[PDB]
Amino acid sequence: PREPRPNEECLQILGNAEKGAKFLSDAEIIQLVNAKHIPAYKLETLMETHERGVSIRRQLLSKKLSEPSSLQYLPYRDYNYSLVMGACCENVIGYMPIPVGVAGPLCLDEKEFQVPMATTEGCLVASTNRGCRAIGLGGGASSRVLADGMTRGPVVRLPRACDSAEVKAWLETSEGFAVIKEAFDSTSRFARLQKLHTSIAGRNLYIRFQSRSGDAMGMNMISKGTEKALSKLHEYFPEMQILAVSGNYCTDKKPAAINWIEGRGKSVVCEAVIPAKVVREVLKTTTEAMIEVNINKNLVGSAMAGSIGGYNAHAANIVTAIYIACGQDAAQNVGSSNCITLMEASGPTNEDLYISCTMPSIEIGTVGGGTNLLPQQACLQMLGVQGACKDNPGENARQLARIVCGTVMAGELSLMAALAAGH
Amino acid sequence: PREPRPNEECLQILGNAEKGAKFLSDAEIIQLVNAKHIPAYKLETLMETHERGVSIRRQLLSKKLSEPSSLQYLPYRDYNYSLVMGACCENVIGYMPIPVGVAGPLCLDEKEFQVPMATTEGCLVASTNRGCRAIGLGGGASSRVLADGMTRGPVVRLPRACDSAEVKAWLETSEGFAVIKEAFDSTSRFARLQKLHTSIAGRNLYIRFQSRSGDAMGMNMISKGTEKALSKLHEYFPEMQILAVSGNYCTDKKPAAINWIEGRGKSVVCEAVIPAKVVREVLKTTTEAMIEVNINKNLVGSAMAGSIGGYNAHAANIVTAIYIACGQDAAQNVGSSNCITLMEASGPTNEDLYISCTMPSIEIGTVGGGTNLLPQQACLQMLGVQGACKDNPGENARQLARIVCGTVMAGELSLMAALAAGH
Amino acid sequence: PREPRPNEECLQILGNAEKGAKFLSDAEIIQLVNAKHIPAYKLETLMETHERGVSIRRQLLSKKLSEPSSLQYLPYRDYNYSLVMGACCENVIGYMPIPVGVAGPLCLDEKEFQVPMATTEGCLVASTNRGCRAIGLGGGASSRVLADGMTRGPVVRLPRACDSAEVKAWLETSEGFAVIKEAFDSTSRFARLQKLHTSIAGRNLYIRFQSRSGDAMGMNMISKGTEKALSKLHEYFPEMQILAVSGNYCTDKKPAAINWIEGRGKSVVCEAVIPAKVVREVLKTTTEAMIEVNINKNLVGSAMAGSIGGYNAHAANIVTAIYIACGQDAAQNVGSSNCITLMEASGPTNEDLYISCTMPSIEIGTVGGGTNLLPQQACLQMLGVQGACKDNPGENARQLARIVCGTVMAGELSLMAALAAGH
Amino acid sequence: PREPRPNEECLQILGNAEKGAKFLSDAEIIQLVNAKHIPAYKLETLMETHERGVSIRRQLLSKKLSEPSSLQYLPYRDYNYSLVMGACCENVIGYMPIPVGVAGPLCLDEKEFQVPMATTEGCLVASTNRGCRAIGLGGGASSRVLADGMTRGPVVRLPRACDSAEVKAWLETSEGFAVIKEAFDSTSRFARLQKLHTSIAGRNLYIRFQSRSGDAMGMNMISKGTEKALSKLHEYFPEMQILAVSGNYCTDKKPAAINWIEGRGKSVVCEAVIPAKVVREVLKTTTEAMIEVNINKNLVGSAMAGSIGGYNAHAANIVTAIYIACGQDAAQNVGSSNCITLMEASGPTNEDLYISCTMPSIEIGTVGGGTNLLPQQACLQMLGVQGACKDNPGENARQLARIVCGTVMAGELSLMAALAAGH
Ligand SMILES: CC(C)c1c(C(=O)Nc2ccccc2)c(-c2ccccc2)c(-c2ccc(F)cc2)n1CC[C@@H](O)C[C@@H](O)CC(=O)O
Ligand SMILES: CC(C)c1c(C(=O)Nc2ccccc2)c(-c2ccccc2)c(-c2ccc(F)cc2)n1CC[C@@H](O)C[C@@H](O)CC(=O)O
Ligand SMILES: CC(C)c1c(C(=O)Nc2ccccc2)c(-c2ccccc2)c(-c2ccc(F)cc2)n1CC[C@@H](O)C[C@@H](O)CC(=O)O
Ligand SMILES: CC(C)c1c(C(=O)Nc2ccccc2)c(-c2ccccc2)c(-c2ccc(F)cc2)n1CC[C@@H](O)C[C@@H](O)CC(=O)O
Repeated sequence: PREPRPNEECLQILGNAEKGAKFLSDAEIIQLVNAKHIPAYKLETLMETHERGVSIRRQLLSKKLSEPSSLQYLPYRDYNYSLVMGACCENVIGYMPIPVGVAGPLCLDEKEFQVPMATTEGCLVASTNRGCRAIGLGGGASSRVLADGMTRGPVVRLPRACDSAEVKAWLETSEGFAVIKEAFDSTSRFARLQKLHTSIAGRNLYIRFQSRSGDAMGMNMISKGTEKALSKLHEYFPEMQILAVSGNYCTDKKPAAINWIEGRGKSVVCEAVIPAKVVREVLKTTTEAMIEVNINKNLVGSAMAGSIGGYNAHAANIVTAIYIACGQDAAQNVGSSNCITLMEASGPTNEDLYISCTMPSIEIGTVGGGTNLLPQQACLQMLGVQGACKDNPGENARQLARIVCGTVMAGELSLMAALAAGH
Repeated sequence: PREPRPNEECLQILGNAEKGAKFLSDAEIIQLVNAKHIPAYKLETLMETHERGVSIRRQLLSKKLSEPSSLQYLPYRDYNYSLVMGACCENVIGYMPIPVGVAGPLCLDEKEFQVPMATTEGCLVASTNRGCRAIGLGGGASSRVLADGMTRGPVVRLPRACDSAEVKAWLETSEGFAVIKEAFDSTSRFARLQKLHTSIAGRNLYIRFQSRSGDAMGMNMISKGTEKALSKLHEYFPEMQILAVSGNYCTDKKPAAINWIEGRGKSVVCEAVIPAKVVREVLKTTTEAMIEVNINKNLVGSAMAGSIGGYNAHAANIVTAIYIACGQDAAQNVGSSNCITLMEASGPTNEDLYISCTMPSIEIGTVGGGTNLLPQQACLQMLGVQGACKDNPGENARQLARIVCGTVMAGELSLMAALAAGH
Repeated sequence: PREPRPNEECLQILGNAEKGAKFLSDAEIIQLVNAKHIPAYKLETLMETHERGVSIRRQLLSKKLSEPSSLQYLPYRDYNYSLVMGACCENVIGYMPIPVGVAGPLCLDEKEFQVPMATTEGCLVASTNRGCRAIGLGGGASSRVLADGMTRGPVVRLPRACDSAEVKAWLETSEGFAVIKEAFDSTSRFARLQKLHTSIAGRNLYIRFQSRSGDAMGMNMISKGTEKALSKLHEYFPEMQILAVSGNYCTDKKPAAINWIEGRGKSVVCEAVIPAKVVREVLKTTTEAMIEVNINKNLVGSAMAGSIGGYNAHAANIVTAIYIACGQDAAQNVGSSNCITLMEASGPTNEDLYISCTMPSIEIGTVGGGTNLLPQQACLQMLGVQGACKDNPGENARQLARIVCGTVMAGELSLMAALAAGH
Repeated sequence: PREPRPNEECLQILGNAEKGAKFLSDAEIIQLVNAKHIPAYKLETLMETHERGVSIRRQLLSKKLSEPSSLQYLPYRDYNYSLVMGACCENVIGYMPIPVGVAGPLCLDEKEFQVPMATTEGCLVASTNRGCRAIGLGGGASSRVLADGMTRGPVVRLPRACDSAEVKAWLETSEGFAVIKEAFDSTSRFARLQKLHTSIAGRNLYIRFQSRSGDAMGMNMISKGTEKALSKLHEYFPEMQILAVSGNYCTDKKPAAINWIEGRGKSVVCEAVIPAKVVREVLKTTTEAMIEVNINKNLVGSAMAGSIGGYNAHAANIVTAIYIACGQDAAQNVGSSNCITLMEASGPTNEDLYISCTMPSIEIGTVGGGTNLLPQQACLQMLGVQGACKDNPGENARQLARIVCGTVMAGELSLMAALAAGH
């Protein structure tokens, strides 16, 4: 065996360029960390490899648990931590595997997709698959991006509500907007300020900056632009106080009517027509029953529950699964699952099922954040939308938004059919 | 090398008890699947091991992709698929690793927790950690479960709105409620029907069944009980038509005022007091600035955005990270992140920061679904709440809800301090 | 002519029992008021008649206007001010005439009503009349009161959120509720506390007391009961601070999801079936067009606008007109107009139009407040619901609520037909 | 006495130019109406005077009532019906007197107003008066109009959601908007189309036209412009179906988040600062208590109730009273009472009370509708805003909106002080 060497030593070895770590033992590193000679947060750099750093962190953590063996089945080895450090997570102690299933082919805008879904919910993928099959037999779905821009809603404060009114008026003129647009756009090549939306509350002024952001989701870029624009605004109104760069007016990761009404990120609509025969044989129901259930659940039931933007069956399921599979920020599902599902009779006999899904606030990107990790990049690649689209910036993010809407629609179709048919 | 054998053969080998798979090659299985002799969804059972089944599925999928090499960095090997089959996912082609960091210790109700957070969002864990530290220096946090029961909101339809009124009246009497409660409770040992909430819309009657469910999240159990109760109800009103077992009146996985006002799952409140000195040194701000930002962002900004239940900074971040780490259904964050954050001055000098978070609709469990997988069980175990609590059923789920609320509060504290301090 | 006498005199005459007012002139009273010898608010008592007091007030006001002749066409004479003083208005300077039309007969629950509507909106009464005619030809409407109780939502505050939780738990037990119910019910013969609804936010506890109130609208009585109950509650928790007797949790005269979901005042549903032929000849449209418009305006359009409880065409018009005619508090229309209108196909051929209106928060009374004035009492009397119903307390208020719902439904029918038919 | 003459006769007299009505008796007219020889709706024209026509209508109505004497105290005589016929009401049977009190002087934007309030709610005027006094002692209030335009939200339908997207895109271009603006503006001199707001839901397109309308409230003018613009739009997309001229997307007379977020009619902010001493002596409270109550009632209590736009104490009371006094459409209070009230500490010592009211959707006019009647014109005249302002069109409506906001603020101040002080 062996025993730890004193603390005063073991820094000699740590320092030595040749005789570095890989000569110390785990217990020795533990001792050095417990003595404050190393900061634990740095263990992945000050250590021969990154995996060993997370190992050390795990051992330290285990010592403080009531059940020391808790981490046994949390996997941490043979994972590329270099892409996570300083980018994606801190105090890393391993990774959480989420099973990934595949729904498809989804026939959307004359193409076919195979949609990865990371879920632990049994039967979700199978239900989505049945919906995909129904749509495919129906002659495919169609989608359109209606609007596109990520937003940031800072709140600033003036000495008096009259001053706030003055600032609002100045922002509404062409000259003031031009100045703010120039300041905002100077911060990046994709920063192209669109029309501003202001709201006063007493001496608080809430300003909603909106802009396209290439293929990135846009939060960092929009925030940077917002900060620069607010500095410029401060130049004209030195009494202005920037209270918060986010005033919950964006609105980011909270339910808000503003996202529903004005949009946030990408606004999409998708539609399909399902023949009567296909509704009978694949969905095991009828068009009339589907419409009845749609009206009395997604419209009237949501209305009685007091829903804003929740006029759908389970869009959040599909959205969350895809988001986790493709490296999106999963909290954003809060806003991104806003959807209204409509079903009607169609065809020369009113026997076919027309269905449409409308999702005004799909917050999504294919560059930056979680999309920088290879496993998530794989799921993006199987869709054909990985990374930046050099020719037509933002095209990959738009395509991913369309696929999200189409998959949500297939899921709606399937779950609605199941509810209408009974058990 | 070798070449595939005919299709008529290769079923002989597949059938043979001794000379089964493990004698066929990958190309041979591919051929059999393409000929419809095997259903692909069954590949994980009709194959020597489960891993090989997912391998076959992956190869089939790769053939249909525009970039055949897309799956290269999607990991699938050395993962226990036995627990996922028939429970958690279908058409499995691997798993998605989510980095797991640790925030803590969180000092909550006189105990210390180490909270796992699965995220790809940089700096989230560090910010939560700073909040945890502030709370810890402040003398710890306190929490209470206020209400507990999962809900299912079926919609039924009567011939006339007068009939719907009759059914509603009958449900409101002690005898009718007793009959329905007996029918509902007969379906499981944890099914204990609480008071019903009805809403009429014309001839549609929406009924919200609520009940505790042990340590499970409860959806399956509540749905089963609801179905039995609806059959019983049909016995008294044979003209009733059960339109959908879910009428969006639960409300499950959609923003709804009903969850905010009546609660869903567990309702929790947490609070702490942060000394002025700690607010200065750890949070790098002052109590007055924190209160100003809290009022003008979480209350007024959310009000101007038209938020229902979104009166907080970023509760969805913390909720989503914990949910993914601990095997919860992540779509449920849609409802579970509803929170209101309040900050006030406190102490003999009004210099200390009182903070409270209130979350009325935390949907959460520690048994069933994603909590059946070992990696997620590890994260549950490091909290001390894994599985069913035999002595006091539901205690582990309640504890997990308390920890969720406390972590959300630490996150609020940190992010609010950052916004108040500026860059 | 004549000239004012000194100020020191003119109080002699004012004081004298025999030689009182009616001997002073208008200018003399004006002088006394301007000298502070009389308070203007008392002019209607310290004056030979009430009309003369309002006359004096009018002259005083006229002197301070930029156009002294402004009041010329504001009528004030031959009106009974005795019933308004100390009850209904202060600083009275006349009355505002609102034209009153009559819609009907409305065939409701096998009876016929003639509904007075006080409006200045052209064509409202005629449109309501056409709707009434359609309903009448359709075999009349049917209605039910589903729930009944006015509410008051005080807010109280505890030292800590844990204390608030304790109070909430205590209110939820049978013993605590019994004590509170006794205290509340002791304050009047109609005060019968129903189940309480609580909501915590940090250390704020919001309590919604609900109760029937006879035939009165109930606000005064409910408030009195609430105050008594809060005193009783304070006895058990001496640290409780009653922050406000109304915490906007009632919710009174503001849009709130709580009124929509839980009800406030009376909850009513009304329905009718309109034969296809009648829809063609009276409404000048078809059933299919009516349903299409109903779905895509009252459901989907309201959903896209982010409406809570506004799933109807113009219920506020009818509600406001009736309320003003019948002496109701017209501000209450804010909550009382919440309505959802549903239309469906019906009959053996799906050719007839089924319509239903559901209004969960009709706040209404037939005693107290504006219902104490004779002109408003006349409008109540032509409906047959004036004053208290001695046999069956609250029956007149319930009947008035039913009539309101039925008239709203007729208005919906007519306006929807007009919109569907085009110009 | 006398007896009715046959029916065949009595039309001779009715017809005769010289020997017309005024020779027939009331019973004779009754007989002619009952025989269908006269339509009752025309009684006010085919009769010597208008008053006599309403008299005849009253007698007819009385015959059909269960209590024939119901109309006795409903006044109808000595009222100018000429201005109501064909403009304001139909089937008129009299008028409803509403007592009118006066609150003021209100010191607003360096001027003084005397605000008429038509109410039957006891103590409302006195409370508003106390608020006015506090504001006056505080150095007056200040207000600003932030935005101004009435809206109409038609809904149109396309064959497919892709077609709806095409129409939306075309409306968003400068050329399409120019064409629509020209068509819309051609219909009146005040019709000046501002930027359009569209929302898709499947194949439904909801278009929100907004425009200033002079001093009129604007509904009729905006509707006319909308119809013309929709015809023009139909020229480019012949497959478009105009489903309804109002799709509840305006949104008119329903609670909707869209009015809160985008505004409707006039958006106003008012503010004042109340010295500490004045808060003590007039309001009988302290600044700290006022702020506490404001936060925990108007913000947190409204949030817990799930309010959109109802973050105030009782703005609907003031709004309704003024609207009824000044001839406004009182149903519009539903949208016009949306308000947020904010209170803060202010001054060199944080002892003074800053208060602000923000009302984004004040729907109001001073021409047309109820403002055409002399009694309502009197109330408009005492404010100085009656009729059209020839120099600066719309200035009178803007001034009236400012006064409404200021009066609401005084009412908030008073009621909040009363709640904070207790009984
Ligand atoms: C798998 C999933 C889509 C599903 C199905 C289904 O379609 N099965 C499927 C599987 C394989 C192939 C084909 C179909 C059934 C489902 C529904 C009806 C009949 C059978 C299954 C349900 C489900 C919905 C509500 C319940 F109460 C219980 C279960 N669920 C769960 C949905 C749930 O998470 C969200 C939802 O509850 C939100 C809401 O409605 O408020
Ligand atoms: C890491 C995270 C909590 C964070 C911090 C922070 O506290 N940094 C931190 C990291 C390590 C240690 C200590 C602190 C800052 C943050 C905030 C202000 C100053 C510095 C960092 C932000 C963030 C918030 C809004 C922005 F526009 C940009 C960034 N964010 C991102 C929050 C975002 O996801 C949700 C939020 O936007 C929702 C909303 O407010 O509407
Ligand atoms: C008289 C009233 C009911 C009416 C009619 C009608 O039915 N006319 C009637 C009169 C006499 C006999 C029979 C019928 C028409 C109406 C509607 C369509 C065609 C003809 C008249 C409208 C009206 C509605 C929206 C407009 F833009 C313009 C006018 N209005 C005004 C309604 C308005 O106040 C509220 C509403 O706008 C709320 C909303 O929809 O958002
Ligand atoms: C007269 C009115 C403004 C008033 C006062 C007041 O200020 N009195 C006044 C009169 C004369 C001079 C000075 C002051 C008191 C009032 C409040 C507290 C103490 C004394 C009176 C109340 C009132 C409010 C809620 C209650 F439960 C009961 C009464 N009310 C009735 C308000 C009510 O309609 C709307 C409100 O309830 C909406 C809400 O809060 O949800």
